[PDB]
Amino acid sequence: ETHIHNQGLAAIEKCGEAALNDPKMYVQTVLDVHKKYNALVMSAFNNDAGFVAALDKACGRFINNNAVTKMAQSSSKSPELLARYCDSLLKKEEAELEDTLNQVMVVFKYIEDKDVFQKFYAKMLAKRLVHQNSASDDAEASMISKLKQACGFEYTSKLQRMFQDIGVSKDLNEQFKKHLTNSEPLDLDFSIQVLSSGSWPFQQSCTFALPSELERSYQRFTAFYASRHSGRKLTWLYQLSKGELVTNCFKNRYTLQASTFQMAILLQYNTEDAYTVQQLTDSTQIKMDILAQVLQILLK
Amino acid sequence: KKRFEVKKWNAVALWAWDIV
Repeated sequence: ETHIHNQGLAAIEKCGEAALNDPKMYVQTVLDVHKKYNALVMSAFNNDAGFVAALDKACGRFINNNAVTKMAQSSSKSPELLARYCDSLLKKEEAELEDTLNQVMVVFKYIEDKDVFQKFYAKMLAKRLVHQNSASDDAEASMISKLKQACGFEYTSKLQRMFQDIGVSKDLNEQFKKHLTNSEPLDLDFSIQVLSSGSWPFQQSCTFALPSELERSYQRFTAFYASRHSGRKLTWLYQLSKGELVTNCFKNRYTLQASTFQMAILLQYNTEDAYTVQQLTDSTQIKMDILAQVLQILLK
Repeated sequence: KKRFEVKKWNAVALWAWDIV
């Protein structure tokens, strides 16, 4: 146990500093040490109970406190990275991914800060499921099932409930499409994701005023919703809205992904071309930090 | 030239009970 603990620590030190911002090879170092000494225990030591126990204790010792954990001065840097690794696996065949997630599980069984990892993974799963960038949902369901078997019952039910929420929203969209199929379709297509507030970790943002270009449509849909279901109200989050743009002016056709903020800024250019920060700030009351981040994203 | 049109609008909303 002492030798294998020092060996895992030595491997992590040999990595040292490039593992703060790259979770893949940190988790892979941990897994390489674990697999080497697990094979050694199974073959040479006849799969004895005490020797596997020593393996488990040393592995759990060097996972939770190592070079990057000390450097960040937070043991929660160990599950966080693991969570990020999961995200890296589930962005946008099946057997390889399933084996990789089982390896993620054999790492995760040694995590003592399970709530930190679970909160990180819940927020990342929410960010994934909201708009786009999700792999085959078979993998996500299998991940939720593995968390079911490993952890308790309530948190995985929370995750399954937000999955059921996205499914219910998809079913409502299908119902709306069916309703429009046997009627007169509108001039434009509207898509919404109706999500439970309790299950999703989102927070209310700054107040925003709807422009006059969509007020009539919004009022009409609100009246229709009240007629169909007067007992439910929609808390609109304009910060998380999306948008696709096609530039039909060049020889080649491009696709641009941008939010409503981008289109509002572009629509503001119909009158002037050069904009002063002070004028827009006084007119719209926008904090310096958020617009600075927006400009940095624009430049990057 | 420099003309933009709206075709799709993907929004997000949360539902909660109106009793309280």
